Amino acid sequence: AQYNYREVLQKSILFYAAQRSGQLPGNNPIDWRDDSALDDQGNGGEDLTGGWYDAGDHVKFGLPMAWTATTLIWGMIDLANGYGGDRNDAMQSVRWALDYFMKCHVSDNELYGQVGDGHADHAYWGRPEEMTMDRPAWSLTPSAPGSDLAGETAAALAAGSILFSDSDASYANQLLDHARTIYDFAYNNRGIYSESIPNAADFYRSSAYEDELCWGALWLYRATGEQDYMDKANEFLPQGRPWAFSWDSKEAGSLVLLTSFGNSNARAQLEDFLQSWFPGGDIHYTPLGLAWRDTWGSLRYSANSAFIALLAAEEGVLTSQARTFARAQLDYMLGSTGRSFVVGFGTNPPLRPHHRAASCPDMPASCGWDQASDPAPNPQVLDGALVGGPDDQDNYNDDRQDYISNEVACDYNAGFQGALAGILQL
Ligand SMILES: [Ca+2]
Ligand code: NA
Ligand code: NA
Ligand code: NA
Ligand code: NA
Repeated sequence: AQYNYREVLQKSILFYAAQRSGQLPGNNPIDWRDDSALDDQGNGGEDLTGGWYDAGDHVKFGLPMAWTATTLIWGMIDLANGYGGDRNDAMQSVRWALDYFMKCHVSDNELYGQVGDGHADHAYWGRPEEMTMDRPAWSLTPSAPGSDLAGETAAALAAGSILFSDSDASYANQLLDHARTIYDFAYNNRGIYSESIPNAADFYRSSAYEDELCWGALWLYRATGEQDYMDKANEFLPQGRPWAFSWDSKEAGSLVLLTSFGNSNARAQLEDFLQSWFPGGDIHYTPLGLAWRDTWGSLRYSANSAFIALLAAEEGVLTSQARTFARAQLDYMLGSTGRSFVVGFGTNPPLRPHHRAASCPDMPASCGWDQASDPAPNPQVLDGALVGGPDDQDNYNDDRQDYISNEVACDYNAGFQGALAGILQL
């Protein structure tokens, strides 16, 4: 069959609308979401309202949030024609994240990286609008560094400066000023953010920061044209084959950007990465054709590689085969097995994604832990969300408490949305 990729793209943007924290705008399209977490603030009282909730919880996790933003923005820049008439909506969508990063950047060398204690947050089940627990905020500073989180945040802001150049130059300038300063913080104060924010080490443990130092430098090079950023990127070049592209590992993305700038080693590395993911490579294929990387977030890992493949094909890298692979993977997510893995879309979509707000009945009814375990479909449809997905033999359970199957997250949708745009321009 053929799929309505544009409808999915539009729903993905609505997923991000459903993840908004803070004071929502009057044109909020999600009728079951309202103002929430209005007291989010730093240890000096600084306003930290806004941003996206990470997943089915209410924590603001800076590393996946920033990677999501960078990745979304990359598609809006380089796959603009595919976005087409939805591009402006997509731009306004990601502004929510960018605004929040700028608030997090309270001073030159202090960057808030988390709002919410993941344990306390996950102990609650209910609407974000009705939270009453303490929501601690943790920052990165020279004595508690995080080159990974800071480098990714810098990348997002630099990518944003490119995206917004033409339509909102004053905003783009603000974004780039913060990007430069945040990147200097990341480069000058080396460390793993989840050692500095220990709460995060239970949820988004960072494996390494040098890949964010390369990625952020590449984005700043793209945003400024200043050679010093290429020189910095060259200090941190990807080594070997990336395991995947994700919130944790930036190497495959850096390979695409490096290839775009004429780096020959990177282009060969990118070819070697892609061929492993194509059929008959080193990546496991399920019997129904999903390129399956890991137990957790299998659809996300495939979508992320589909996005890389589409962008690589724009550089003339394994062009046709890359596009064939991307389409096959997207088609698995949308319906090729006979059901959709995108909430609110297609044939037999997931009805019970693991998401607190979606699980709740309409206001003014109470919502609590009984809503986590109810076998009924979620009362609210989390349109657009890509679920965790199946195991290595295509088995999947639409159970709200099967975390492996039915997790939803900002990062799960980020490559996915761009890959939809990329397919739309073929
Ligand atoms: Ca990393
Ligand atoms: Na708009
Ligand atoms: Na250590
Ligand atoms: Na490596
Ligand atoms: Na093989």
